[PDB]
Amino acid sequence: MQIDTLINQLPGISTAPKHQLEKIKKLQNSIEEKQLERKSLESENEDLKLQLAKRIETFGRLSCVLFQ
Amino acid sequence: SLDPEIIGGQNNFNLQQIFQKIIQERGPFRD
Amino acid sequence: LLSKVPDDKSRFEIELEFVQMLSNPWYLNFLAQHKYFEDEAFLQYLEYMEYWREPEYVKFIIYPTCLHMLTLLKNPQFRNDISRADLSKQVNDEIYYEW
Amino acid sequence: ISSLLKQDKELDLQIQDCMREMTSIYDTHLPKTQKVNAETLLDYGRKLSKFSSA
Repeated sequence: MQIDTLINQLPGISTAPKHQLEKIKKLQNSIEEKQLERKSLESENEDLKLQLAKRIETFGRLSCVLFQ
Repeated sequence: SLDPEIIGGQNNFNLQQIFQKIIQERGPFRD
Repeated sequence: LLSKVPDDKSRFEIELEFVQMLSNPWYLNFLAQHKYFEDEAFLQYLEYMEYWREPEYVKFIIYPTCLHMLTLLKNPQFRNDISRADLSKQVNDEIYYEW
Repeated sequence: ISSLLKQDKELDLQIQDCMREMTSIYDTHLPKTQKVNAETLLDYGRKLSKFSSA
């Protein structure tokens, strides 16, 4: 009985992989372009981070010296 | 067919090792 | 300096199987006890085993562990500690648990 | 003196807060210590399926 009910649980699927394969290709292209966007915005990010880091460093040494 | 797919083990989840490496690559730290 | 006596096809069947052996930790332990790690020729042959990480080649390898094992063995202190029985059991148990 | 000391402690905590927030925003990270064809991938994984399985 368990095997029977599991056979009913079984959803019918096309043995042909064309639909799946096409889905696959869409996802790969999609993650590719999203990865490019991430890369551009990530280089700009790290540049920004360097800038703010310099301003930080000025602050820290200046503050320490002046108050102490 | 065969198309290249890009995946980088995103499912899977130290400076002491860094130190030891740099210690072997430029010897002493002080310099 | 005996003349080499190898076979072409046979030695890639063999080098595959040898990589597999490297997957086994107890084989590493015996290997260390036999002080095969004392020989530089062995270590160059290990780098020759690096050819087995290549995709067409690794497509053939059966037990993944060996690859990891190989990178593990690149540290010599690791070699003297796989001479040790305790660490050997630690490694075996670590796979057994992953498994 | 006690009131003025309290004032100094509060100011110290204000500089604390500002540096804390700048260093939070700049999250500091250590530096980070091939593409695949699916066919060779899938075949390899199915091979491995019997051997990584109990």
